[PDB]
Amino acid sequence: GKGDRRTRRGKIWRGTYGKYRPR
Amino acid sequence: RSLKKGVFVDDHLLEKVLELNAKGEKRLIKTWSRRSTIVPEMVGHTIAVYNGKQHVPVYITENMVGHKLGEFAPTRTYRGH
Amino acid sequence: LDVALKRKYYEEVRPELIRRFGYQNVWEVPRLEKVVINQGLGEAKEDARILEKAAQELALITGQKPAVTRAKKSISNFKLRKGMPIGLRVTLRRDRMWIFLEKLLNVALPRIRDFRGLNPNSFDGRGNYNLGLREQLIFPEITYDMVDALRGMDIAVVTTAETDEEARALLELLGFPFR
Amino acid sequence: ARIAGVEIPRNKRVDVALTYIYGIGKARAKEALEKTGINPATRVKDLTEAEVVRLREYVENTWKLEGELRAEVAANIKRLMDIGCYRGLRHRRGLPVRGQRTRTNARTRKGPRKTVAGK
Amino acid sequence: MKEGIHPKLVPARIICGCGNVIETYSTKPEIYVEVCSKCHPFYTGQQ
RNA sequence: GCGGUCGCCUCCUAAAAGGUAACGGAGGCGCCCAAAGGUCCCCUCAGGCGGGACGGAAAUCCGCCGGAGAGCGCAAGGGUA
RNA sequence: GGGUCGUUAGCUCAGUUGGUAGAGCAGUUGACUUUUAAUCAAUUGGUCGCAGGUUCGAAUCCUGCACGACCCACCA
RNA sequence: CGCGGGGUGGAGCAGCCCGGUAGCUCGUCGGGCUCAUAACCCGAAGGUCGUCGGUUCAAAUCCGGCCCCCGCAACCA
RNA sequence: GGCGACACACGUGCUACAAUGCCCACUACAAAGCGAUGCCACCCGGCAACGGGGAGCUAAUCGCAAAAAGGUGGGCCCAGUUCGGAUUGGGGUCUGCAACCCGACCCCAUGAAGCCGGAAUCGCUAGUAAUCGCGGAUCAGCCAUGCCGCGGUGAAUACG
Ligand SMILES: [Mg+2]
Ligand SMILES: [Mg+2]
Ligand SMILES: [Mg+2]
Ligand SMILES: [Mg+2]
Ligand SMILES: [Mg+2]
Ligand SMILES: [Mg+2]
Ligand SMILES: [Mg+2]
Ligand SMILES: [Mg+2]
Ligand SMILES: [Mg+2]
Ligand SMILES: [Mg+2]
Ligand SMILES: [Mg+2]
Ligand SMILES: [Mg+2]
Ligand SMILES: [Mg+2]
Ligand SMILES: [Mg+2]
Ligand SMILES: [Mg+2]
Ligand SMILES: [Mg+2]
Ligand SMILES: [Mg+2]
Ligand SMILES: [Mg+2]
Ligand SMILES: [Mg+2]
Ligand SMILES: [Mg+2]
Ligand SMILES: [Mg+2]
Ligand SMILES: [Mg+2]
Ligand SMILES: [Mg+2]
Ligand SMILES: [Mg+2]
Ligand SMILES: [Mg+2]
Ligand SMILES: [Mg+2]
Ligand SMILES: [Mg+2]
Repeated sequence: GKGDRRTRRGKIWRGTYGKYRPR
Repeated sequence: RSLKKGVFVDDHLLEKVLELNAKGEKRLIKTWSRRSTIVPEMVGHTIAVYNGKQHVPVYITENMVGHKLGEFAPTRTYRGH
Repeated sequence: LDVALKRKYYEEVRPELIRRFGYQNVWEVPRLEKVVINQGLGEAKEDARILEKAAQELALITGQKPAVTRAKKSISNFKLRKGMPIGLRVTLRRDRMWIFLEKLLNVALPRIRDFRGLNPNSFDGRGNYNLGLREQLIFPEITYDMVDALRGMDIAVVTTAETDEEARALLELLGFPFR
Repeated sequence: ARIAGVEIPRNKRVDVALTYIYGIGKARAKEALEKTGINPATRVKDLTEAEVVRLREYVENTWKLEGELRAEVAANIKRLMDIGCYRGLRHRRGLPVRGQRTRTNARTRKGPRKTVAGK
Repeated sequence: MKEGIHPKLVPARIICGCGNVIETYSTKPEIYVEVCSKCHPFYTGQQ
């Protein structure tokens, strides 16, 4: 869900980028 | 919460401690810098920290390694309800 | 009648114990009798038919059919009519003792989470030592697809050792992981 | 078969059944599955004791797991308290450690609510 | 042992993290060992 | 009168045989068991201390120690390993 | 001990072809309202004095025996 | 002195009688509806049973004592 | 230092309890506003935050940019479970004089409550509700899930 900072759907929510949402 | 290129310690006490570190003698110094780091080198002193109210003594060990100087000088009063 | 650890006792455990303490007589040297295993189960009381898996899987790991304890007095707090079965108690001796005791030391205690070693103080002062277990599946014969529910036991081991010192010596040198 | 402690996973996936080991999941899994070369999509019911020992051995040695690990996570705590440290009080008497807000819901760290009375 | 209905207790074979474990003599022969604290990871010979 | 009591067992009273009174001091019975019976063969307590998973004063297990303080269906006395 | 009678899935019951099985308040569901109701609308098998014995079949007849309610009597 | 019943959550009652678990109304606490309060609705909390022995495996429950409580009685003189 | 207290109590919201659903890969469609004190395409190292470098644009030019849902393919197989990410341990990034009180973010470990919510009670009549992103102001950074806005797909129902 949009609250897992460890997932794609999550990082999109926060607005941030990571290993699960690389730029 | 790190720094790393960094490791900031206010130089009010840092001078007094590095001077107490190699001193020959030690007693309790009273600082307002809780925003500091503590040690690697400060360990073994008594130091009076400040909560907003007064100056609390802190005996220092290595278990106190990086912990900013005021974790050991609490700002509250509780005792429950 | 062979049983490697039994052998290793006679050849190399016995003499180390003679050199270490020193003995007029061959008998004075500590020998190892009666490792008695006892499951206290309240775990099956009012339902006493839960028992016989825990009894059959006892005999599976020792190799001996256990007999059944019953109740000394009646104690109201947990149940305990003076009749009922509390658990199984199997007495092991002689080869059949060792055949289980080596399987204990090479398999069981390895298979415990942690296992930082056997507590050193369980010697009773007259030089026997007992301990206790929880998951019975630390044994080889227990597959965790045969477990209905977990229950442990208390293992007492008796020794002709007159003292606790020699008790630990005998057990250490039998390869008892210790502290 | 089984990983550190016991922790038998089974059926389902292998990568998945690994999370069910403590101190491990997702990341520490999918990578330690290539580092044994084992298929991640494998079904842990069926697979060769070959794959198991190379997996069971890799993991048990590599990083600290619950029997050892939980011991050590607790270990920082008794140190984080008993020193006199701030987080140690929030541990000692049991409130939220990292910042946040205690006027309203702590509920996880606080237990269930013990209500009393108004003005 | 008294004669009837009581497990066989026949010589067996078991394994470890390293190779085999000898003495055995168990009813329900041929079992398997995950780990040994004397083959010794996981305790003795420390790490 | 009102109250209490009214037969049976145990203990004291009772004065070292028996027996022995009072509206003298205290308690129990009006049953229970097809095993709690016959016999043959085994077995020996309570308790305390140490030990030992969930077991805590007390469940179970293991040691030493324990001559009877336990048990004997129920009251007391005698008796009894 | 006689005589009548029972005897009923949660409770009350209501059932003597040899078939099923309920009818009421209950319980849950679901409409209604506010509140309390009151009305409405939905159910597994639950092998029904007890084992026996009658037959094509017996909740469901016959002897048995446990029981209950009732009523008669009698008590050295 | 005498015979009878009783002492249980703050109040008032059950439960004891037939050992094993404590219930009912009100009060009270949190919430609800209301501008608001009551009424009402949804939730909850709260006691070792006068006390002290004993009995039992287990005592509010059975037994003894004591402490209160209520009731009856105290006649011929 | 506090405004951040925590036995508790109400209000507004976010994420949810899963299979019209979650995870991964690939491919596609917006509007609006911001920005050469700044927005950083692009190369490098970094798992990543980010750090390097560095090109362009006072901007219908160049940058924030990625739109998300969806679309396709694959996995999960009804599990407190690949649901859900609360809490906690540890390791670092950056802003800043400084991150203990008390910051935002990345990764590793941890994986909590929760199986559609009692009495009650809210919004919405159409490009509305639901649901999906995105921008901006304030601002060093940020506790924004806020508020002001923007398009994306797109219901149900009104007897009375
Ligand atoms: Mg998830
Ligand atoms: Mg959603
Ligand atoms: Mg001995
Ligand atoms: Mg915070
Ligand atoms: Mg009279
Ligand atoms: Mg009279
Ligand atoms: Mg006499
Ligand atoms: Mg005489
Ligand atoms: Mg007899
Ligand atoms: Mg004893
Ligand atoms: Mg003891
Ligand atoms: Mg006696
Ligand atoms: Mg006697
Ligand atoms: Mg009681
Ligand atoms: Mg109220
Ligand atoms: Mg008269
Ligand atoms: Mg402040
Ligand atoms: Mg404020
Ligand atoms: Mg706070
Ligand atoms: Mg919010
Ligand atoms: Mg790279
Ligand atoms: Mg132009
Ligand atoms: Mg952006
Ligand atoms: Mg749960
Ligand atoms: Mg809700
Ligand atoms: Mg309108
Ligand atoms: Mg926004």
